[PDB]
Amino acid sequence: RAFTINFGPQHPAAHGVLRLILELSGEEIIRSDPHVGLLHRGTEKLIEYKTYMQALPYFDRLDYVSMMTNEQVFSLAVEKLLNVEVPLRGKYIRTMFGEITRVLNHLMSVCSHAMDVGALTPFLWGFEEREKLMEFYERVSGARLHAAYVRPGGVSQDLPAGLLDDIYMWATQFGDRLDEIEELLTDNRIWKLRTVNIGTVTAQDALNLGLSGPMLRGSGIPFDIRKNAPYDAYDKVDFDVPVGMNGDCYDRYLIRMAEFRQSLRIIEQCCNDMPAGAVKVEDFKINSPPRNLMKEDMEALIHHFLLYT
Amino acid sequence: PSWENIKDIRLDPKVHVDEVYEPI
Amino acid sequence: PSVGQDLPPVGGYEPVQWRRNLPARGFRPLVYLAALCGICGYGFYRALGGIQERRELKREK
Amino acid sequence: ARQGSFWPVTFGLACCAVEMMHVSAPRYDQDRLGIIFRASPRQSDIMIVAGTLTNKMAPVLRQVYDQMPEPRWVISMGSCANGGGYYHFSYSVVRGCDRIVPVDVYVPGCPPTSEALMYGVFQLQRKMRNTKITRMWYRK
Amino acid sequence: DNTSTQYKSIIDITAVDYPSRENRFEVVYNFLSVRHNSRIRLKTYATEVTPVPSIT
Amino acid sequence: AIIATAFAETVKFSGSKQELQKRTLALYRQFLRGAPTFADLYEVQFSIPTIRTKIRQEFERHRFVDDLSIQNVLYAKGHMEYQECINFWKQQAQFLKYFPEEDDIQGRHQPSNFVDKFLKNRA
Amino acid sequence: SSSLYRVLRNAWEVGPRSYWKQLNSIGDTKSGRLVGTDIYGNKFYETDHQDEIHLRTRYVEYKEKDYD
Amino acid sequence: NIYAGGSAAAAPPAGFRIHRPATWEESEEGALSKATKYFLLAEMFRGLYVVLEQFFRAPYTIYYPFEKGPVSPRFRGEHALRRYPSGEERCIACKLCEAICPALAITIDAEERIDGSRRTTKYDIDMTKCIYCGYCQESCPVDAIVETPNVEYATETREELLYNKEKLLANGDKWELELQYALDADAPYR
Amino acid sequence: MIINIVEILIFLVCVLFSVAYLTVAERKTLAYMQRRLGPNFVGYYGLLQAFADAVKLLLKEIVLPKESNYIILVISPLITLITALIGWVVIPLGPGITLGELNLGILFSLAIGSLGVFGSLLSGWSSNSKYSLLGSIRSTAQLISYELILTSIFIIIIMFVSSLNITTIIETQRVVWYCIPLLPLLLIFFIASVAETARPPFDLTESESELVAGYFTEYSGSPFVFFFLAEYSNIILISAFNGYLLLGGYLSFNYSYLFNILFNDYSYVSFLFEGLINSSAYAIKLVFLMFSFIWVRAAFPRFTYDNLINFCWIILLPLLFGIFLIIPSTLYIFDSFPTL
Amino acid sequence: MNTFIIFIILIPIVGFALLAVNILLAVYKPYNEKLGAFECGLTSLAFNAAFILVAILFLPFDLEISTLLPYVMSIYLVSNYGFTIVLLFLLILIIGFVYEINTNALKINTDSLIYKL
Amino acid sequence: LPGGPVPVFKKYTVGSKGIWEKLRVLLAIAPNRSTGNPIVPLYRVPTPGSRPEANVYQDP
Ligand SMILES: CCCCCCCCCCCCCCCCCC(=O)OC[C@H](COP(=O)(O)OCCN)OC(=O)CCCCCCCCCCCCCCCCC
Ligand SMILES: CCCCCCCCCCCC(=O)OC[C@H](COP(=O)(O)OCC[N+](C)(C)C)OC(=O)CCCCCCCCCCC
Ligand code: SF4
Ligand code: SF4
Ligand code: SF4
Repeated sequence: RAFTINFGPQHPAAHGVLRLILELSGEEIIRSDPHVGLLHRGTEKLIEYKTYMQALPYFDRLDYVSMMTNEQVFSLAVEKLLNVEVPLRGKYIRTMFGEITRVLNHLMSVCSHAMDVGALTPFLWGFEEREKLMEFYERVSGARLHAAYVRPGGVSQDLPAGLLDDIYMWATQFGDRLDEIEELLTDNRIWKLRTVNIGTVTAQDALNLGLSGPMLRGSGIPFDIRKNAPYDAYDKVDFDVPVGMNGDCYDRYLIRMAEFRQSLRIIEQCCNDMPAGAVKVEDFKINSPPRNLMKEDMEALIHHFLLYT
Repeated sequence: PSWENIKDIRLDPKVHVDEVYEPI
Repeated sequence: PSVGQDLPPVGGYEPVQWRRNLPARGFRPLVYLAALCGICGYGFYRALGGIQERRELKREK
Repeated sequence: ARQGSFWPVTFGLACCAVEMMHVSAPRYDQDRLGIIFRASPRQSDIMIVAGTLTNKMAPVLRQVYDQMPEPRWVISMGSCANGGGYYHFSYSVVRGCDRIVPVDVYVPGCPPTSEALMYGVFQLQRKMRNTKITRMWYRK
Repeated sequence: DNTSTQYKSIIDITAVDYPSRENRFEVVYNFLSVRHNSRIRLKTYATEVTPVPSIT
Repeated sequence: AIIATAFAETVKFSGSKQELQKRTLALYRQFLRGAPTFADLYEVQFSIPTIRTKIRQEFERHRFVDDLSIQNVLYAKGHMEYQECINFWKQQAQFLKYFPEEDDIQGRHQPSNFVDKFLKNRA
Repeated sequence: SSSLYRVLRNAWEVGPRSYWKQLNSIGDTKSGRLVGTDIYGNKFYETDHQDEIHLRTRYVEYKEKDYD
Repeated sequence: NIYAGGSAAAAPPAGFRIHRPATWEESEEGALSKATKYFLLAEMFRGLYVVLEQFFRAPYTIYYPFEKGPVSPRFRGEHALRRYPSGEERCIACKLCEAICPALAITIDAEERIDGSRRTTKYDIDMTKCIYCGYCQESCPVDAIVETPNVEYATETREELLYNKEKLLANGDKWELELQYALDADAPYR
Repeated sequence: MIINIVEILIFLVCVLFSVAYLTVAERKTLAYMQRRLGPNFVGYYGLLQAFADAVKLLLKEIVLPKESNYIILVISPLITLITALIGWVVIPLGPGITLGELNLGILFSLAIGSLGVFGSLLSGWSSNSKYSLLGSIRSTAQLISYELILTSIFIIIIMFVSSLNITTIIETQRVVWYCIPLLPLLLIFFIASVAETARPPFDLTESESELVAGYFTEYSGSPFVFFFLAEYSNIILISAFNGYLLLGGYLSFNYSYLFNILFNDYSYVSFLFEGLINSSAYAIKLVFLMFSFIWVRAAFPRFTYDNLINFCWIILLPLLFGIFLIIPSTLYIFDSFPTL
Repeated sequence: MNTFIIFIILIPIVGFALLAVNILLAVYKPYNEKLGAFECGLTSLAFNAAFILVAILFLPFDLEISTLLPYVMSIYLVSNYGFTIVLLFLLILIIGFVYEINTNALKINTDSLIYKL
Repeated sequence: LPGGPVPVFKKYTVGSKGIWEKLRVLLAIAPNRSTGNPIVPLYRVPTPGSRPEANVYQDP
């Protein structure tokens, strides 16, 4: 006879919306039935009532710690349909900010994970780095979280004048900030007690279940869309892909921790190779014209009017 | 050999292009 | 053209550190074990000396 | 005492919960003011509704509100909780948490910056500071 | 299962409502083959009363 | 693997009406049996006979549906509902949706002929 | 800088009355040059003490007790 | 050469097979050293020391509301309606802001002013629907609606968050100087 | 009678306020280890924070759930607090300087400690919230298991002294602190005092992430105050046990030379100065221990139930029985059985 | 009436006084929804042997440890005689501890894939 | 090996000076690790609202 407990919704590990109905025979989980939809909003129904430009912010708020990668997936879909090309500088900016976004997301995931197991301090240390990067978000887009910066055709605005230096200055010390978290976590035997051989997933079942990302690379399969289907400027930059072998919580932790380093490498490369030119596609039938044209030129004013109406 | 004399990046010579060439 | 755009320095930035930097520190484990044995031995020496003298004080009392 | 020991129940639902965590991050340190987020509603004064409230979640929210001992306050954080926000015309979204629980302070934003949330906290404390407790009894 | 295809990963399954067709919904399957670095899409159709065979 | 949950029945469209009516009557019996469990779970004010009356009305509503596929769909949805109720997935709020009549009188004026409907602009 | 010496030096630089005012409003002890004044009456200060971290080099002293 | 159901890229990389795990007897460290680390918790003391080192570093906190975090010209806070230096409103009821707003926050009505100008007679923003996206500000062809850097306007009831024309103009009048700062800083990038 | 009253009020006030300020000290220390500030706003430098929390909780409504035994739910925190505070009656701040100078002081400490599992054992039955029940059973198991380790270290120390008077145990340590010959025993007492107190990393009993809150999920107002107070008072008290068993209690250094320089005869000045020296030594040892509790809380992730039970019953307890064998053997070898 | 007994009496009085202050000052408004038990916000038993076994084996081991109190209080008087006796006692108990360890008392798909061609 | 350790004086972070520097180097787990605090005269200065490049920017 199974004993049924409602894990979540009001539970810090549950993240507030995970009603996880478990059935226990003593200590051991026999069946698990996650219930979702406490955060079903009808994003997909609402997008059909929105222009593409208007529908872009729906994606910021899907994975609300990886905003710019969401904007990037939607932008790539719409540009592929539109048969247009993002300028080089725009591609490089989208790569830099995709990796700043990856760093932010991994800080949130790793530190929230360690807080769930009980390690409360990396939460705060990594949250200061999160603050530093959200300064860069706010400087390029005007919002800390929901930037709406990456748009079909490129990015909404060019970088402010003093941003590359500040990113580089932060990059000179992020390495140490990582080493300190690793000092607390990588070799701690309690951490390895909580993570080694927990949640083991085989390669074949990983493929069968539809898992991707670290959840798949932890099981030994070297698959990475950035290397396999080179999108944006992921072919102009040099980085490695970490692959686990045991497919347990510890391998995935190691993978994430090394993806931190690879992201730092990519950010530095884009800081060194940022080219000049436009940031959005230069056809005013897709992206709006600069305001100095919109206020002097008839064609530009018409295109601006139509694009925003 | 210390942070009080770390070199000011902000005054380094930046790269400058005159015209950007992006083929159609 | 491109005037006033944020651009990297002509020579580029100095390379940042990104590989793992967790240098090993500490004496060898056997040195720590030897120190522990020394401290424990000296402590036992003093403790047993004190116990014996306390016994002689008990004799006097 | 009520302002100095400001204990919320965390009830975090979506993207607003991230700015709610950044309030506790080192840079703003809600703890320096006396704010401890406590998981049980039994040990909490304040509920912060930080996120889109769905129709599936409305009974649970009202249940957690009911299980807070008095005196209790509620702060509505974010556009989604204020007025249904960017999903105001969805078929499964409550158009504002004040349909479900009484609310004392509305913090606008999507998401409200951490400074805006702290300002909303200061407003709630200002409301506490002007509350008559024994003076009200004397008026009876 | 074929050696030349090997589409081991299911990516997503969805429906698209076409009210003009006699069969409203068209069910879409996306597959991914990590072996070959290739993707494929498979479509079927269904109605509000005729079911589709589950691939679970 | 991901295993089914309590009271889960795999989806099967009956090829013949009679084999469907067998399942339909089984489902009705399950609902009648579960009525007291529903009354305990959802803290209802009303009585078990009223639960059973409501169930009978629900099953009655589709008593003359002919086309087999529609019957299959209705049966599948009825079973999904039963599984929803019996596993306490549902809350009291959604459960009482089924029971609009046992709430009190909503007001003095529920119009029935054309003049009262017309006075309220509902004619 | 969290050091006690910083607090003692700022308190000496600022004077006892201003130290008590700061301890009763801000809770820290800050010493910086006055920059300007609002229409509302608050006063704004900037500091160049090297022991002050980024984002703490400007601050305000509200005019009223019920500051906002 | 010729592949059958495979390719050079699908062939395993050089060294994909992992080396066999080592047994206990093929270990470099003596049992006594391993036991020293085991019983004296070496890495736990290293972790404790790294934690203790932070205790003597400068903290990151700032003392809000006496200090403030960084704010940029592009920041998106509360809304305000601007005027021309002559004091005539800038909004000409073109309603592009109404058309682009992804949350349908904006409600506008218009008609010929008594002096013949095209102006608004009602301009509302529901600040509880707004997602603070700044499209309304990119859209307006006369810079009339803008988003101030102000975030401190929390209210005690919802009816104060339904801005009408009078409130939004008052905000513009009140924040014009800061709006000019942000405009002078960012206008070349729009 | 009057003197007795004044002594008890002085001691009680010092203990209660030390517990109150330990909470603030914990928040501040964790804060600075996390690069933040912690309470610095309620009272000057956040010195009134604990009293703010107190007053608030005393003004909070008491909720008695429907299926609960309200008497048990209200009295269980009360008894755990009483025993936690009664434990202080035997702690000396100087030779003979204590409220209770019992020849069975050690036995009193152990007994009142063994009365400490009843709050955990009873609250789960009283709350009836399921989370509380799981937490309560697991806690009762963990606490008794580690109480075994603590009692065993007590016995090992008494092997050196042959007395159950706490002051005598402290006095025997003028020759050397017992944490020098028995450093490994001191490590185990810390690891076990952490576990017996239910602190991180061994916070499985009331861990928010595995179980929301813990056994206290249902405790609001003064009952929550009691559990809180009992927990921090027990932290300080078990640091006290550590202090006088292993760190030499109120012994710091031989100040005979200094006193002979300063004074020329006995006086209330010299008695007060000696009292301050002894009490300062004992309080600095207490402070280092409390800091270490906070430090360990900052540094490590939690254990699982299986992990800590395995620890206590397979790694610690065998070592302690081995020491049971090896301490009297060393006494016998060197003819140093201690006299009464 | 020494300090000991007065302190012992005083502590429960302080506890009761704090409780009475709470009862006197706090509001008290129970209602059905508030009285519900809290389980993550919404309304809603076999155990393992090691749970039983930790508790049950606590009692013998506690008795073993507390049986050494007379020894450590009389070590000198019993000399090298009692010494040997208590070694034998300890070893006999250590045997039971070994039994417990080796039986693993407190502790709580690898087939190959073969095709018939 | 590129990406290896770089010394602490090439990192834009405050750090220590005087006798405290020597104390830090003696007592640090890894002496080349920075403290995380950005250098106030260098970092995010001039402020974004007072960049000189704003008055020269032209659409690219
Ligand atoms: C070489 C000859 C030695 C002769 C004997 C030595 C005499 C006694 C030595 C004194 C210390 C003994 C007590 C600690 C022993 C540690 C044993 C251990 O590591 O426990 C391991 C346990 C899991 O067990 P296991 O399966 O064996 O681990 C392999 C996993 N694949 O998993 C665990 O339990 C993890 C370890 C628990 C650590 C608890 C930490 C909580 C408190 C931290 C204490 C640190 C000190 C804090 C003080 C502040 C610093 C000043
Ligand atoms: C299994 C343990 C074997 C250890 C063998 C070591 C022998 C070394 C020779 C030094 C003895 C000596 O010379 O010092 C003698 C000391 C001090 O006595 P004393 O007052 O100075 O003698 C004067 C004679 N009167 C009193 C009759 C006048 O006596 C001791 O008890 C100290 C012994 C050293 C400590 C050994 C403990 C080992 C760790 C035990 C952990 C379980
Ligand atoms: S108001 Fe905006 S930021 Fe907050 S939860 Fe809703 S969508 Fe996310
Ligand atoms: S910020 Fe966005 S939602 Fe708000 S008014 Fe402007 S366009 Fe509409
Ligand atoms: S877009 Fe600008 S000018 Fe047009 S109606 Fe809106 S505010 Fe007025």
